[PDB]
Amino acid sequence: NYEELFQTHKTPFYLYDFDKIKQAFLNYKEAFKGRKSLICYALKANSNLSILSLLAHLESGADCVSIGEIQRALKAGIKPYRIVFSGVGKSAFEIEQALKLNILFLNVESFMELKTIETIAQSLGIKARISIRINPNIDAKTHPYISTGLKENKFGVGEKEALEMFLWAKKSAFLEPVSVHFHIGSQLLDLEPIIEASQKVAKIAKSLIALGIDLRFFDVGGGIGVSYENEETIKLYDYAQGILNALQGLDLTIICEPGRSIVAESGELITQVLYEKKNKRFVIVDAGMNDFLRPSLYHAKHAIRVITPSEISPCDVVGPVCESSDTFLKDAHLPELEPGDKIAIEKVGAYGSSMASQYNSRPKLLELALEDKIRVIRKREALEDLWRLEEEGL
Amino acid sequence: NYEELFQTHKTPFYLYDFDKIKQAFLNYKEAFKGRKSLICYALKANSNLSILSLLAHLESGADCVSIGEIQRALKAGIKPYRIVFSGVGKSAFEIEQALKLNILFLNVESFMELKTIETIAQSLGIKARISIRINPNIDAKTHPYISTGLKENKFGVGEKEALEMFLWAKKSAFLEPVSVHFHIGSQLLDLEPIIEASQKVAKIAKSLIALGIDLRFFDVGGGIGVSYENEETIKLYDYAQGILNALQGLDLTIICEPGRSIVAESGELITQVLYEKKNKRFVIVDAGMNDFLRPSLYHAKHAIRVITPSEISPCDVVGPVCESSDTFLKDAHLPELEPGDKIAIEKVGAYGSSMASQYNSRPKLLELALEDKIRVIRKREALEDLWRLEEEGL
Ligand SMILES: Cc1ncc(COP(=O)(O)O)c(C[NH2+]CCCC[C@H](N)C(=O)O)c1O
Ligand SMILES: Cc1ncc(COP(=O)(O)O)c(C[NH2+]CCCC[C@H](N)C(=O)O)c1O
Repeated sequence: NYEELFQTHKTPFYLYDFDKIKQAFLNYKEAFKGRKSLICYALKANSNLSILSLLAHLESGADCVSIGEIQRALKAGIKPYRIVFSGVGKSAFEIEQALKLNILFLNVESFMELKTIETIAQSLGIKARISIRINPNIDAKTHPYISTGLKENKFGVGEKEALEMFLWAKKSAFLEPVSVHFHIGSQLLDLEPIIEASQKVAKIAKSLIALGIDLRFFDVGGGIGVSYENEETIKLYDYAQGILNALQGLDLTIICEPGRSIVAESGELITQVLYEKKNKRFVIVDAGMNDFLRPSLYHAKHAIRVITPSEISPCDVVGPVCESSDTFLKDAHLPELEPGDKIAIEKVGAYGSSMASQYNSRPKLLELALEDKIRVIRKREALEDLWRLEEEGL
Repeated sequence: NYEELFQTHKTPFYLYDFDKIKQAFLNYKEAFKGRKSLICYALKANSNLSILSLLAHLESGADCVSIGEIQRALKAGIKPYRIVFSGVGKSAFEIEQALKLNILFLNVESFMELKTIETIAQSLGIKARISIRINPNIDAKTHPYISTGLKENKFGVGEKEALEMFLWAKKSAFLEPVSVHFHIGSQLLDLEPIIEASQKVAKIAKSLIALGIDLRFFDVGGGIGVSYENEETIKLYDYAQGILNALQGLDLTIICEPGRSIVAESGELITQVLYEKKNKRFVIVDAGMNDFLRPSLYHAKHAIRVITPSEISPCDVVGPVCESSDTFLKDAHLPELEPGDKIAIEKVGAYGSSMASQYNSRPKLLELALEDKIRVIRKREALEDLWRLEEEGL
């Protein structure tokens, strides 16, 4: 139905097949039937109000890392008691606001954060439910930038320190430790590191309960990778089976914070061809690194599919921005295209538009959704929106 | 005067010493007195309306890469005849709009772009002034992402193809080739590659004039690096001397498109300390990769200076965003700091806030300027501005 679409909407834009979002979520929801579980969608992947609303209708939870994400989630209909707040840098304002919104719990990453939360909870006269993120010091075997389970990283804390922090939250009248948490990385293709982390944390948890800490949740975070380059993906059946075995003897509600695996595939970046240039061939498209940062930031390769029915040769698919990092795919293989032909960059639903900028003074793109029905879920930015907040200073 | 400042403004924010911008510009303006020259500030570095206005009062020009940047420049007071438009991906809309705004010239990067411009100029009944960017196939010796002078890159075209394109623009009644241009890279510390490029392009230019092409400008682009890590910088006296010698026998107006070297130093990212965390020490600050992308994108190291008068040890300075790439400086050395202490990340005036995003749902920062006088040049974004264009879809 691309024809009606290209007639009423100009490129480049993000297009989301919502069914894939609803099905991916439903798979996590059912992968855990033999137990009580909560699937907290990691907003950082994609926080569009419309998609969050779709997830809310499915009674989804939300893994937030800022007051901004918590506000989005609540505004989209997600129940506060299904909202978890992570973050190594939550500010007093964010802490206070979260406590007043009655979310599930604050996942603390430092002892100083725990003391900060206590002071704020105390002034508000409430007992703050908290979870503690531990760094099981395990290599997730992914890209260094999205690998977070090693001791080298700023996320979570070691076992000894965690044990101390927990005891501390127990004694406090303004803290209530109710959960253990861990997240070793993103875009993970190997299930061993995850399982190893589950066992180690299940051990510390068992230890925690013996010390009086009343745990009610076991949070494994997110991290399951998608098939960007046709690689084999960690099956949910094996994932769940692994975590259930790692939790032997622990009657706790399992929590998953999937992000990428929920929205990646449903989103695609539709962009039009502007020029073809020639030893090497360059296919200049109207979308750029400001719209899609993954390739340059992580050297990520997303598939490129021609949408317009039209001699296949090697070519670099590039955008309009003035930098060399602005090329979507090096040595790609496509048929000769002409000005106006449309192509789609695949699996850009996660960390796609959420990391997008206005670099080179390019307005943020139009975002469309398909619900079987094409509707706008984010209007395109006007040129004037780029400098709206700079006008008074002029 | 940091005290009055921290009393009326909350962190994190960008602070610009405008004098440094005015002096850096004046240095380029005078580095070429023995010749006619035009300094076209590359907006991509920093397009804030206030700074562009300051540059306009100094009769500065503008190197733009989008209609958005051209509009900003014009709105800030830059004369259209001092505006040059580069870009490998200009769309028909941008081309048409530029031609109607009477800018200096369009710097074309492909033969198909040249034909596209011709068709549009023809329909508007005007003779479009154009410049042609050539790829002198020279390694600028910088970071691959900002290195653009190799044949491997999508910028410019080889000599043979350029010669053909020029002849083509000469014959056309809707094109008027008036300039040759080249830009081999950014953050360049070695003056040899630049000079080598100047000589080669000066040769092709001399050749062009012999073929009837009436050249009036010689554009060397930008690219001069700054001292991020106390390295030696290419002096302007040597830069100018080199280009003048490379231009022997060519009476042309020299054009420079400096960006970084104009604004880098004048801007600083003031951020407050939230927590300290401990084998390794982590200094958690309230600014993040969404606000300053350079470290993660280019592995760039900007100096970190403590602003608050307050045992120096090794520590990773990190932001609040959920990613490992979100650390400003690895193994930095700073005194023990406490919640509330202020620090400034140096030389972030270029490609700082212009590549900033709202990732993790964090509003764009407040930008302040000093004019000896502290005034806001960009109001901070409200939480609601993050999802303003998503509300109707909800
Ligand atoms: C605490 C916590 N929970 C869940 C996730 C979401 O993981 P995922 O999307 O299911 O893999 C995270 C992950 N945080 C960082 C993800 C960085 C990805 C990067 N921007 C990219 O690949 O583009 C988390 O921290
Ligand atoms: C055509 C053209 N003219 C001038 C410049 C500006 O160069 P500079 O700031 O004086 O070095 C450019 C450069 N374009 C790409 C710069 C990328 C820098 C990167 N975002 C970073 O270092 O953060 C140009 O293309």
